[PDB]
Amino acid sequence: PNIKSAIKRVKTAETRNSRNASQRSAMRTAIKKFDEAAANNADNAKDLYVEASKKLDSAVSKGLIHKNNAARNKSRLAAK
Amino acid sequence: RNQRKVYTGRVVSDKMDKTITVVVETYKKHGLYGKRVKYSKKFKAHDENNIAKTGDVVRISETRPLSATKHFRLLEVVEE
Amino acid sequence: PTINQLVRKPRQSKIKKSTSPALNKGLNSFKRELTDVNSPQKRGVCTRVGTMTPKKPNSALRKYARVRLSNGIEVTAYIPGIGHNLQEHSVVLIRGGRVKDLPGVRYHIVRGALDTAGVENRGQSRSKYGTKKP
Amino acid sequence: AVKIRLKRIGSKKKPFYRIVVADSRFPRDGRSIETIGTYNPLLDPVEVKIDEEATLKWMHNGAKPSDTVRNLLSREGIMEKFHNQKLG
RNA sequence: GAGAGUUUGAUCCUGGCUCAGGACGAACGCUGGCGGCGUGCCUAAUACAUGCAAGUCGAACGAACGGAUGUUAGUGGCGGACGGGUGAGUAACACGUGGGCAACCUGCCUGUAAGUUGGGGAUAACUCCGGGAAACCGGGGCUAAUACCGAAUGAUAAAGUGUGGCGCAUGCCACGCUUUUGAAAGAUGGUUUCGGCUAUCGCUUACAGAUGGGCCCGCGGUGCAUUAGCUAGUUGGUAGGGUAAUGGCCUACCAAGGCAACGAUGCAUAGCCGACCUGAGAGGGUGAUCGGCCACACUGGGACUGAGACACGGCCCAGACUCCUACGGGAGGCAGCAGUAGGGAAUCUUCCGCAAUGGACGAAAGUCUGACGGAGCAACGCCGCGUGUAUGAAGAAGGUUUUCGGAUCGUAAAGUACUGUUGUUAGAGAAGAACAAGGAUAAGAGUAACUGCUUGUCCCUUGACGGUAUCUAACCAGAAAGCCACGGCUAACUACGUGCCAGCAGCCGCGGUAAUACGUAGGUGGCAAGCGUUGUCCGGAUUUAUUGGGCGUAAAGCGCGCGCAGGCGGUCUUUUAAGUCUGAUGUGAAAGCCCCCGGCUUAACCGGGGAGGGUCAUUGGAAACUGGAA
Ligand SMILES: [K+]
Ligand SMILES: [Mg+2]
Ligand SMILES: [Mg+2]
Ligand SMILES: [Mg+2]
Ligand SMILES: [Mg+2]
Ligand SMILES: [Mg+2]
Ligand SMILES: [Mg+2]
Ligand SMILES: [Mg+2]
Ligand SMILES: [Mg+2]
Repeated sequence: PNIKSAIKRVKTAETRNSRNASQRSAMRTAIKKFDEAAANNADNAKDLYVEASKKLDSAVSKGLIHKNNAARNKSRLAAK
Repeated sequence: RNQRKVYTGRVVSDKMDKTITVVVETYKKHGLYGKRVKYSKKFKAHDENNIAKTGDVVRISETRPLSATKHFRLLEVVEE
Repeated sequence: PTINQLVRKPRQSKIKKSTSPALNKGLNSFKRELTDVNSPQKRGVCTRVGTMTPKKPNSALRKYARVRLSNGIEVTAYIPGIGHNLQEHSVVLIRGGRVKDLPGVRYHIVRGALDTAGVENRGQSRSKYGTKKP
Repeated sequence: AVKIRLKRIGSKKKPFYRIVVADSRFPRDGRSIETIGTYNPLLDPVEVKIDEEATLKWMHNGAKPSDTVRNLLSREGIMEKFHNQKLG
């Protein structure tokens, strides 16, 4: 850039990207653990639902996801 | 409640799955030379059970979008 | 006609022709494509200069110049007034106006705008023919 | 934000002002939500016209004034009024 | 609702061509005094020399500077998505108007209800090392938070549910039980006793609202058929995932639909509207300036960040183009304001200030703002004012002309009297300014009370324009008029010179030795700080005729039929309400046209108020006519 503040927001945005990407990937590995375990119809899936819902609502509170998305994902998972 | 749009017309085809197409046929005034013109306009009606048939008089009403084209719904079958 | 006829086809007016087609066309070297723009006057470069025999009833010699305008169109322009400064490769400014005596001329040269030096010795209508006040 | 402010109108070296409801974002003389009064600083008593019931309403909805619009309201007795309606 | 000229020997019709009006973002020619209001790259969305256009917070944080205030380069927060530009693309839910979302979001603003509990780990800055001219890059070590990450307690978030009241199928609203999740932070300030308490600015959860957006829909607005077929996730369905949210949005499987002569598809063109110009009106053309919406920021694509972007002055990558280099390697996008080149018939100052209005940040002081206020230039336009006023003759000098007597320029001049709008000189010198902050205090809600908060009244305060407008005096007619035409159309005629030559001309047409038509002089007419020409738009043009034309001979009846589609359809009864007609409600923004008031020395201009405008929509009525039905 060429303005004093643009470079600042590039820094800030790369930082936030790293953070929120990590958090999303963790959320989605959780959700995939759940859906694979639920496809296999195992014992662990009822705790994995909870892990996924924890990470969904935590992501909501962190801002990286919207609450209707979190709600919908809890609904669809609960439907398994 | 606020109220939705309702129309009446005639059925032209049945090939589609759980739906029909309702053709509305109104006279209206040509903008410049004043004559009445047969204006026609077909819509896709949401037929929950493949009830109606070709040659059927029918009433429809609008709703949320249901396909690429549909925005309406079957309300009554006024006259076979 | 019937009203149904008039609805099946509405009316269609006449296609107007301009007195001055070449003033109503611009050019851009980039696209190399003419661009319709209404213009009052254009400047050009005199290809040729000469005299004409006009129509019946008349017989006097009429001064013209074949010009290449800014937009590339080649045009015959009457040189009104007594005497002129112009010759080959002379730059000229051009307004519209039809010489009724002369077949192939449709435009005039504005006298006094550019290398078209004003008329000599004129005292009346000086704003035409482009003489200053003395 | 939603703000109550002045819309500049009139001509050069002779301003006039409409008292307007608008977003912070919109332009100075751009669009508005509702205009509810007028203002003129030229005259020995500055000439204000305000509806005051819609104005109380926009304040209850949270449309805040500017500085000069606030003090026009206060010299019209509307900010006391609005405080009086905030008392309950 | 005005017409005139032009075809003929003449006439009537037909038919074209031109003209008399109005308007321009105008240009050009001649000329040129001023004031007010406005407008000013329409062309090359061509390229950019330079400068300034987005910063702010020290009451978030740590370091450094400093003789406690203050300053900073950094981390962090908010804003950068507004404001500003242009109209490239775009023939479509892009725009207008009117609805729908039971299918959707929304930081900052307001209010209501709860809560800011305890801990952890790093990371810049910094210091070193190496690189590199230097910036700036890496690697190691140290460090703070309103930066980050955990937990407990809390969901009107999910899941299991049951009751009440309901809608428009999908469904909605309210209530309650069970289970599972989801939060935070401090800073300043006072007081107290030291524990505490506590105002404000912040933070977190939920609810409402307002504001801002999103999706869908009816209808409406462009030419071409010397463009008739188009489509293949294309159309529907069952499952699934995805978005803030519905949906082929996407995926898999099934069927083979769907659109289209009511003009699909394709080509070229164009931002759309309010509105502007014209017109008796219907309509015609335009989409400058002003406002709204849309789209796009060298071209293309893509995401991150964030409430909000797929971002004018952000990122990445590809492409074009350019600049600096120490030649190792770096940087950039004026359609931001000025400005430069180029193009073009053509369009502004590389100006002042944030005093005002408005926005960003901040507790605020304040800072930032080429938004905006203003000033500059251009007779580009609209309005206004002048460039003297009076008096003054059978009538000067001079010019033109002379029927040589006169006639005219002409009361014009001269001469006399007078004035100072303007000019100049010297003096005075408003509005616009509100405030904010701060200092006082009077009342409140809330406090253990203080601090603080809200409100009332005073004080104080800061002007770029600008010593600009405005006003007073003094002096001077003194320094301030030009352009076009004069055969008809159409206002206004003579003389000379020329001799179908030179030249004129919007149409008809002038000029070949006696030219009101050419050139010049005088005089006249029309206008006047402008006049004229050119270019474009409407009208006149009933010359695309819905209003409002026609086809024997003038242009115009397919050479004639058979006939799909469409258009149109005998008489009567019942039925409806598709069209029609009608009452109510809602809206059609402001500005602009129109009417009524007011203010600028009037005017232009500006303000206030009203009215109008829709083949607008919903709801409720009539059945005469068209249409549907028996
Ligand atoms: K599709
Ligand atoms: Mg275009
Ligand atoms: Mg007419
Ligand atoms: Mg940006
Ligand atoms: Mg830029
Ligand atoms: Mg520029
Ligand atoms: Mg003669
Ligand atoms: Mg004939
Ligand atoms: Mg209006």
